[PDB]
Amino acid sequence: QLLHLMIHSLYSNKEIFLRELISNASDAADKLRFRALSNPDLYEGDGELRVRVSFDKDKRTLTISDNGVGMTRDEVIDHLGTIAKKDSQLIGQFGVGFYSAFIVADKVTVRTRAAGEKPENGVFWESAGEGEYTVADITKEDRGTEITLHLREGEDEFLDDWRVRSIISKYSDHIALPVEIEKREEKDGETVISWEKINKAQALWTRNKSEITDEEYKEFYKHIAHDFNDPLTWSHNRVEGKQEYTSLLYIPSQAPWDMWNRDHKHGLKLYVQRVFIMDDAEQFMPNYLRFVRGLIDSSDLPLNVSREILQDSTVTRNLRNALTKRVLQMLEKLAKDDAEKYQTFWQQFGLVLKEGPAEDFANQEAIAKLLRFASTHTDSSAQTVSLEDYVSRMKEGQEKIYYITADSYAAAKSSPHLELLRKKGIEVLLLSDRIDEWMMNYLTEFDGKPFQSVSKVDESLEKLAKEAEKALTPFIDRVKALLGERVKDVRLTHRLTDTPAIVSTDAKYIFELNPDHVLVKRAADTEDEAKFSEWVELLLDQALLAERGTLEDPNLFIRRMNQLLVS
Amino acid sequence: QLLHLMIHSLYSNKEIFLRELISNASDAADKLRFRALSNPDLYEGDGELRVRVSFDKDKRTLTISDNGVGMTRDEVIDHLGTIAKKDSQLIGQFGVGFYSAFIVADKVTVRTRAAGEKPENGVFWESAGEGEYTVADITKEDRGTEITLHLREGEDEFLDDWRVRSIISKYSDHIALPVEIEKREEKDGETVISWEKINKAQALWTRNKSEITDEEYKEFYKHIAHDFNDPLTWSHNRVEGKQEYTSLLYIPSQAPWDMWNRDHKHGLKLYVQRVFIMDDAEQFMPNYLRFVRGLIDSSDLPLNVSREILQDSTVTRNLRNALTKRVLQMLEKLAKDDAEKYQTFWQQFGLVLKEGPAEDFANQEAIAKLLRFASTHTDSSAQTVSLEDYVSRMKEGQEKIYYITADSYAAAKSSPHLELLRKKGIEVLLLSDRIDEWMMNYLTEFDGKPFQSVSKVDESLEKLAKEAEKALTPFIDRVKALLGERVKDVRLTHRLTDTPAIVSTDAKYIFELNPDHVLVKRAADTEDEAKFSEWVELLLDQALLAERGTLEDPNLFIRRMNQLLVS
Repeated sequence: QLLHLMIHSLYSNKEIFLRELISNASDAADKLRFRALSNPDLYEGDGELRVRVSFDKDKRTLTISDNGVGMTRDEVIDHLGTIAKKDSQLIGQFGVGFYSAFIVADKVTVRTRAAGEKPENGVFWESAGEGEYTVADITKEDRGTEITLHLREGEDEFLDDWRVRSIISKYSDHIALPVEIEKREEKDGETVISWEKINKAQALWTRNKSEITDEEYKEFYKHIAHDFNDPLTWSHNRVEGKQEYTSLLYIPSQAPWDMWNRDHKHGLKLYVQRVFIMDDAEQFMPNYLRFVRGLIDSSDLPLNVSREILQDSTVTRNLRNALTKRVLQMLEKLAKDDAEKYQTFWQQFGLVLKEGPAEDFANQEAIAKLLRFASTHTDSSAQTVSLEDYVSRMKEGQEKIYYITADSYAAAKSSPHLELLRKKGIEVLLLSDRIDEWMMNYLTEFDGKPFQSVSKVDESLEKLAKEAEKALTPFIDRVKALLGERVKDVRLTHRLTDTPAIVSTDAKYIFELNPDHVLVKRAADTEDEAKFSEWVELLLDQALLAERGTLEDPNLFIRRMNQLLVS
Repeated sequence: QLLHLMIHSLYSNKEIFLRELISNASDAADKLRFRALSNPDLYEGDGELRVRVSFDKDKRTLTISDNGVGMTRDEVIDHLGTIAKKDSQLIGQFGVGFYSAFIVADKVTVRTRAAGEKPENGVFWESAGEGEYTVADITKEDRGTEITLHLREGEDEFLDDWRVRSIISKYSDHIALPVEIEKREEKDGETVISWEKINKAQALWTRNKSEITDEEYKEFYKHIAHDFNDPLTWSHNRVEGKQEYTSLLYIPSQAPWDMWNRDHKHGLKLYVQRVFIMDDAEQFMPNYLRFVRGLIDSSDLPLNVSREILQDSTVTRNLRNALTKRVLQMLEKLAKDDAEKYQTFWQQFGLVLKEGPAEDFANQEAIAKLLRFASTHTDSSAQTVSLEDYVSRMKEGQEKIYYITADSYAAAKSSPHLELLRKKGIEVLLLSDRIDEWMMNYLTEFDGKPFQSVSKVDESLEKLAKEAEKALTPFIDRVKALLGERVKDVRLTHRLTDTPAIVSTDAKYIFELNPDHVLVKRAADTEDEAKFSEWVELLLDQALLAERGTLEDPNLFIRRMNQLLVS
């Protein structure tokens, strides 16, 4: 996680630390304001919660001091000293700030006092970034945390009133916490201090969709999803009545590490009356949409809600399905708006969506519409085509959608099953993904047209000369005598293709041959019993290798083929 | 077990029941005489233990009455009534008798009284063979068992004094228990009863090897091994001194059902001073000889011996290794005497012997000598050849014995590895058995000549023109450019054979080619880059299929080959 944190902790853009810290400042406020309810005293009278930035020209320090929830010693040791010489859940929001901060500064100093704790139990922390941190019990009367930055020789860039104020607003905007800054005017005798907020300060989601710029939207995704790839696109939707909730969903441009662990990240940030209640709550998404990220501010749920109350009760189930559609909404929408970006989304989340048709039955059609496959239309492994792109191609009588389920692209693309339809002028869905085979067990019918796998048949190829069939009946008898009962039967089918023969099965195998193939004719010219049996044995062993990719005596097949070549 | 019990319970030969019953009579005596020691009273004064046969002309019944150990009710119910409407361990000795008896008789009546039990707790048993048996508490003063046979209409054959006496001795001979029979002479007033034994009565193994006929030896194997295939051959050996023990081992002609279970049968019958002590004790064989069957009469072991004392102590370990050699002795011997019968033994026990070289290190050479493989000498899957038969073929400089380890005959026989030596004029051991691969890890060296698998190389083929090698170095470069790094290297070896190319590995793969093959020349004539790559790709994919029997994209390989054929 941190490596591709570092690449842009560079950015070359440096000033990043400030943002990331303000992020921390906010989340701090939240966790505080949350913990408030269960012990209304922790505010200690000081209820105007905020964050004040300051700086000293002579000692050359920048100084971010919030009055959130602060830290217990153990927390300072468990976090800051897990950064010196769960844990990635601290590196989550906090890591970026740390390392980034040490880009601009050469000594960093923390000075906390966790909300509620006695002012003697405050804490102190310092390091020159090296393999060494220094932590000590100290006193700090106020509540919260104070971070101070010994600036590195030659970064006076950050002592410039205008530069800082700028760098502030360039993030302060999308942030719910009042971000003040040091206004000191020195008159002779009265060196007067006051603090001015550069921030509108208002939960961005509680604001109205018109005034919220794309910037505020993107950067807000950063701050809530601990990612700094820009998001793909979002959904800011309010609701009044019984269910009065606001909700704001995003869709990431790039999928996280632990998407393919059974260890989470997922969930949405659940507020109740503009008050944080928990991060990464995962009731409000179906598991086939887990990649959804964002928050939801309900005015209906209990003020003492738990993950138990959520998971069990019913207002959740409703809230879920609603948000679900909201998301499918967002995707269909993005699908038609910026197909460039959706192609991105698909390459980044398809495999998870594909879980959907089995899970959320209700919206099954809508989900299908979102899928994006690859097909014989173009010989690229790229998964561009859609179910409409397919129906839009269909020919008369083509009442089913034809697909194949392999283990990889080249495989499916090589399969003989294809050439029947590739010749007759049809389109074939190439499902060269792991899950696909399971998917189809639920992806039964779309747009009135059912799905039917080439790897079998019924009344699909039942419709899709007879004298060659006649002479084929003497040939058939010759074969049935040649083998007998290693094969359940012998048939002559017109899976035209360029492959001679093929085994099949019902709902040992059934041997099938193609009257129109050169090898079939050059094996029909055979009277010599040696080559007769040799050819036929080759063909059977072949169709086996084609349907199982393994042979009893491989070296034998190899020997036979190599013989008929040189001769 | 019973089905191939029935086939010869037929025999057509009928009279079999009598034998099988007398068998029962003996074993009965034994278990009794054994139980005697731990409670010397059970003899009830009656110490002349025996078995008396009688018969009634008018009621038409034959009547075998032994004074062994009898049966508790529960035993009569658990055994005889497991035969009506462990358990195969009762069907072991007893089943044959039962069913056979009901061949000659139409009602059978048992009448027991288990040794020690009160005469009121005797038991009674009867049936017309059908799905119905009848058992009742009864009184019988004497100890032991009495079996009575209501003879079937038209089998008066068995009421004939001479017929019976004959049928008696035709088994009584090899049996250790005195087999008496009813001598009644009717004088007017004195209808006098006495009993005359038709049996020498003496533990056949305690007798001397000269007087014991082959009959007595074979039939005795029957009686101890509950089998009535004739044995293959045996070993009757006595020992005096510290270890004074007699021992008599056999080797079955046919291997039992449960040879290939992890549920036993094996073990030898351990006597201590001519007194049975336990059947199927398996300390006195190594597990690679478990198919050994027979008994051993020690005069040294404790009179209160357990399987614990046996397995743990040391006199066993000695006794074992001794008997072990005795068995290898017996086999070498049979190997040279009747190669017809040994071929039988091998077909019937080889796979178990083959466990040996890993287990019994001491006799490892001797064991090897016994093995019997199959080799290119003749294209039959039959495993006739031996390690001497091989050395007796060897050519100058051939310092190693060459073998191949496959999954089946045709496989190993098809392998390309062979043709190098098949051409250069050598012999190849075909090990197409499961265990072989494990065996060789211990079967390192024999008769000074080591073993070396064709499936690898060292200084074996290091010894077993250079201008073709030169031009091959331009060709090699062309190939190394064609592929690059899907193969660790490209080489040209002279594994002459008729196979073009082959991958190898050390102690991805290494690609190797045969300058002398037609396909190699017809691929050296190639300038067209399309076929150039097409040929080479084919060759690589081939050698893969040859060394793994599976391909990434099989249908592709198939397509390529089929193309080059028709074109």
